[PDB]
Order: sequence, then structure tokens, then C-alpha cells
Amino acid sequence: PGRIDRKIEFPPPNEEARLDILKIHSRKMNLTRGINLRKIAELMPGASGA
Amino acid sequence: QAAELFLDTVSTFTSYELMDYKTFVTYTVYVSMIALERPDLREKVIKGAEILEVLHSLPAVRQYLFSLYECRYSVFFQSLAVVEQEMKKDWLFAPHYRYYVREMRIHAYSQLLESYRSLTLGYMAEAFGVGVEFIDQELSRFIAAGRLHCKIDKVNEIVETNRPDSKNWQYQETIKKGDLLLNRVQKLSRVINM
Repeated sequence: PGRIDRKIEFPPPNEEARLDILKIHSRKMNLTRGINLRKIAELMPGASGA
Repeated sequence: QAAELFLDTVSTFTSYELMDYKTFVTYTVYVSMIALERPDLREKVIKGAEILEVLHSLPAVRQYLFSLYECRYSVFFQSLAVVEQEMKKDWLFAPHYRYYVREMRIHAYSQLLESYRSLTLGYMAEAFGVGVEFIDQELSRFIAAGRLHCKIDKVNEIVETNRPDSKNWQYQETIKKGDLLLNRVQKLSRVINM
């Protein structure tokens, strides 16, 4: 009944949230630096974190 | 080990801790001309796509590679000249640059003397322009160092090759390193105790 607990929303993935996290999972796989992380994230609206 | 660890090439691209990438091109190419054998030397530059453009950007550095594969001995003095002026100003090369000078000499002399079993130094004057006694004392000091054994006839102007080095040099590395190693363990052995 609103009593008692802490309210924290779980946000959907966002563009700017996609950039940094993209680099994070990309830390373990060998690749060159000619990859544009700006254009690749906009192509994936919605979907999910996983 | 330097060229081996430099195999990543363009995959690191420009980085702050990697300083200038254009100069990284030159540093990685200066090591490939020693420890990399000629089949593998062109294997890295010709077959490697990422490294092919950066060399096309600088015509002075590219000159040295393609002239080295071209075997022309007139340009090597002029090209190594520039390489030596850049070797002096750049750091960390002060101790090591004087070994490099002769390194590229013996690396050109290898492919040189491997083609013909009998050769005359007067023919070398045409490619060197013009060495007479210069290469005389030069080659003499390369021979005295056990670097590329070749038998030269003095005053008869004849050079002989040979050298089937797979006999003595095969077995000579063993004694050269073995003596130093065991002389090290002699000191460590007498340390303990007192």
C-alpha cells in the first residue's frame, strides 16, 4: 500500500547509454579503430540490454 | 621481439600514450628491415593492407623499402643518409644507431654476395660509386667479425663465395652462449657460501 519500499525505475536502453556500454562489451574482442560507435548505435532502437 | 610485438600495426591507430601514429609507422618500419627476412619483409608490407597506405603517404620512407627490394646499391647510401639523420635527433637511438649502420650494410651484402660465386670489387664500384679501398677495409672488418664469411683475393681483385656457413656457425652459437652462461653460474656457485 505504498508502504514501505524504495522506488527505482529500470530504464530502457538509450542511445547515449548504448555508446559507452558498446565499448564495454567490445573490450574483449580484437578489432581495429576504424569503427564508428556513433552511427552503429542509432541503427538499434529499442531492443534490449542483452 | 620489437617487430614481433609491432605486428598489431594499425589496429592501435592513433593514441595519446602511443604518441604520433605517423611516426609509429616509421618506428615500426625501421625494425622490419633487420630481423625480418626478405620473403617476410615483403610479406608484411605487400600482403598487409593496413600498412600499405601509411607507407604510400610518406614517399621518403617508402623509397627505402622499395629500393631495398629493388637491390639498387646507389640509393642505399642516400636513403640510409636520411635514415641516419633522423636516427640521431630521435631519442633512444643514440646508443643503438651505430650498430644499425653496419646492420643494413651486411643485410645488403647478403643478397649481394649470394647471387654470384665469383665477384670483383671493381664491379662493386659501379653499384657503390665509387668504392675501391673503401669497401676493401669495410668488407675486411665485416669478415673479421665473423659476419658473412667470404674469401677475397687481395691485389687480384677477386671475391669468392661459398660460404657454406651451415657447418661451423651451426655449432658455434652453442660455444658462444655456453661459455658466458657457465661463467655466470661459476660466480653464483662461489658466492655460496662466502
